[PDB]
Amino acid sequence: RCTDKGVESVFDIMEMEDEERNALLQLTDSQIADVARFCNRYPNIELSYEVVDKDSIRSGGPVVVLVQLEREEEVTGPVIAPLFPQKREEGWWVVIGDAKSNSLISIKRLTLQQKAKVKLDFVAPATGAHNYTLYFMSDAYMGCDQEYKFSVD
Repeated sequence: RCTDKGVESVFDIMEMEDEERNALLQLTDSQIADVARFCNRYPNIELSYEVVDKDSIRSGGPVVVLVQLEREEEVTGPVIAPLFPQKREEGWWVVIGDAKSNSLISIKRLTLQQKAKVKLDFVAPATGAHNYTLYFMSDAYMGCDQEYKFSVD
C-alpha cells in the first residue's frame, strides 16, 4: 500500500496526523500503544559538526572534526527488541570516509543518551582539498543514516 502511494520510509509516515496514520491501513487498539512508543524510543538525534582551520590547512598537518549529537528526545529504556533475546543499549558510529575513493578515514563508537561530543583526528594528503563525507550509523535502528558532504584544504 505504501509503495502505491509515494511513501516508503518512517519519516514520510510519522509526519502525518493521528487520523492520517490510522487512515493509511488497518489499525488496532494495541498497535497505537506500541507503535507510538516505538517512535518515541527511536533515536531522534540531529547532527552538528565543526572544522578548525578549514582554509589554513596544509599537507601533512593533522586535522580534527568535532561532532555533536543533538538529541531532541528523552531516552526512557533500552532499544526495542521484539525479536532480540537480550536487552542491549543503543550504540553509535561516527564514521568519516571518502564517498568516491571508498577509503575509511576514521570511525569511533559513541554512547551518550544525550547531547554529547565526539572528536576524531585524521591526516590528509597533499594535492589540495579532499572531499570527505561524515556519516552517523547506529547498530539498533534504521532511518538515521545522516550523511554530510564537505571538503577540507
